[PDB]
Amino acid sequence: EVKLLESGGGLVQPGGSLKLSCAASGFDFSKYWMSWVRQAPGKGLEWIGEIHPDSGTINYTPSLKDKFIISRDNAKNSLYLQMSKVRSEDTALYYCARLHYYGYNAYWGQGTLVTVSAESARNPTIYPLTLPPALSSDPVIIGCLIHDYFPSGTMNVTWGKSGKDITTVNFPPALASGGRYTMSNQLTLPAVECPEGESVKCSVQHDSNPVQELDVNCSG
Amino acid sequence: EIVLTQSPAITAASLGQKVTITCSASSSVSSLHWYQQKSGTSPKPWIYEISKLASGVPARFSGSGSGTSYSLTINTMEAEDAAIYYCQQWTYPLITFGAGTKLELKRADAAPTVSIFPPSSEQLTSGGASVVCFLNNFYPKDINVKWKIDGSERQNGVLNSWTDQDSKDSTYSMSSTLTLTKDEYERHNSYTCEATHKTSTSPIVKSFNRNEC
Ligand SMILES: *[C@@H]1O[C@H](CO[C@H]2O[C@H](C)[C@@H](O)[C@@H](O)[C@@H]2O)[C@@H](O[C@@H]2O[C@H](CO)[C@@H](O)[C@H](O)[C@H]2NC(C)=O)[C@H](O)[C@H]1NC(C)=O
Ligand SMILES: *[C@@H]1O[C@H](CO)[C@@H](O[C@@H]2O[C@H](CO)[C@@H](O)[C@H](O)[C@H]2NC(C)=O)[C@H](O)[C@H]1NC(C)=O
Ligand SMILES: [Zn+2]
Repeated sequence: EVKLLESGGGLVQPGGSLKLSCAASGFDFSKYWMSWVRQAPGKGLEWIGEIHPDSGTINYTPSLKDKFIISRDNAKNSLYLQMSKVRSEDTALYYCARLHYYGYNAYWGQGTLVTVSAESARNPTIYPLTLPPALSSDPVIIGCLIHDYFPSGTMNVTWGKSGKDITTVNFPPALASGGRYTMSNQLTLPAVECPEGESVKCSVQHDSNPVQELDVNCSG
Repeated sequence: EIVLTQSPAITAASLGQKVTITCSASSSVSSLHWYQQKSGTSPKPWIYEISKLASGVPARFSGSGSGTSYSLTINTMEAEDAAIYYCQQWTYPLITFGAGTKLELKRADAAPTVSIFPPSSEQLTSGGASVVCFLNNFYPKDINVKWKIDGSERQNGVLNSWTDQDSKDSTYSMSSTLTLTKDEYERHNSYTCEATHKTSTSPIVKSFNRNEC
C-alpha cells in the first residue's frame, strides 16, 4: 500500500535554512507528479508547489517562489523541500502529497513539523491529577499534567484502561509566557471501574522519544 | 489569482438534517475537489473531480457544481461529520485551497461538569504548583472561566485549552490551569474555579480549601 513519510522537521533558528524529505513507497514514484502543502497551527491549507515526474517543470505559489525550492531524486524515491530564510511565520506542518489527474491530492503524508524558534528544546515533566476521597467520585476523574515542554511536536497519550464508559480527553497544548507548552490528559471512568487503592497508567510519547509512564491513583 | 469563497464559514446542523455548504470561485476552474479534516489528522481526500466520492466516503455525501459555484451536501448529518471541509481548485499551473467550512453538530444544551485538582506533592517538591480545573461535556462551546485566590480574582498564569467537538457526545470540554510557585500557593487557603455558561444564570463554582495538614 501507498506510503509517504516526511522527515527533516524540527527546531530551526529564525533566518536559518533546512531541507525536508518525503520518502515514498508502494508505488512507482517516477511516474507521478508530487506536491508540498503546509498548514500553520490553527490556519488553513496552503499550497507550496509541485514537481513534474522528470524534474523539468516546477510550479509554485507565486508568493512562495522566493523561499522554497522543490526537487526530487527518483532513484532514492524522495521528494525534497528547501526552505531558505525561515521566519516564525513559517512554523507549520509540511505535508508531501501524491498528485493525480485534475490536480487532486489523492494520497497525503502525515506531515513533519517545522518550529522556527530560538528557544531551546525541553522535555515534559508528567504529574498525576488525582483527588482526595472527599473531593469527587462517580464517575472518577483522573489525569496526567504534561508540563513545560518545547517544541509542541506530536504527543501520544494512552491510558492503561479502556471501555464503553471510560472516556479519554486529550486537551490541546497551551503556550505559557516563557515560551513553554503544557497539555493535560483526562480519564473519566465509573467509580466501580477505579476503586481506592488501584491505579491507571498514563503512557506519554513526545515525538520519537522513549515513552514516559506514570501510575495515577484512582483516589489520592 | 483564483479566490475561493467557502460559505457559510461556520455552520451547524442537527442530527438527520440536510446540509449544503458552498465553494465559489472568482473565475472558471478546471476541476474542484473536497477534503475533510478533523482535530489531529492529515486532510482526507473526500470528493474529487466535482462529484466523485473518494475510497471510504459514506453514501450520504454528494458533490455538485460547474463553472464557478460548487456544493457539498450531506443528506443526513451524522455526529461524525462534525469537521472542517476544504475545497480546492486546479487551473494549470495553480492549486488554491479555500479557507474551510467548520461544520458543527447542533445538539441540546448541556451544562459543564466542573472538577478542581490541587497540585501534586511531586510538583510541590520541584517548587511549582499547578491548580487544574476541568469543565466537561458542555454545549454550546462558549464559556468564560474565572479563578479566585482567597476570594479575589487572579488573571495571570492562567492557561486555557479548548477541546474539539466530541463526535459521539457532540460536546465540548475545556481545561484551565493556574500555575503558581510553591511559596505563592502555600500563602493562600481557598482556590476557586468559576464558569459562566448559557445553561445557568449564576456561575458554576468548584472550590477547595488548603489549610492545616
Ligand atoms: C501510540 O499510539 C498507539 C495507538 O494505536 C492505535 O489505536 C487507536 C484506537 C487508533 O485510533 C490509532 O491511534 C492506532 O490505530 C498506542 O497503542 C496502544 O497502547 C497500549 C500500550 O501502552 C497497547 O497495550 C494498546 O492495546 C494499544 N492500542 C489501542 C487498542 O488503543 C501506542 O502504544 C502509543 N504509545 C504510547 C505508549 O503512548
Ligand atoms: C508552470 O508551468 C507552466 C508551463 O506552461 C508555466 O506557464 C507558462 O508561463 C506563463 C505564466 O504561467 C504563461 O504566461 C505562459 O504562456 C505559460 N506557458 C507556456 C508557453 O509554456 C507556469 O508559469 C509555470 N510556473 C509556475 C511557477 O507558476
Ligand atoms: Zn496533470
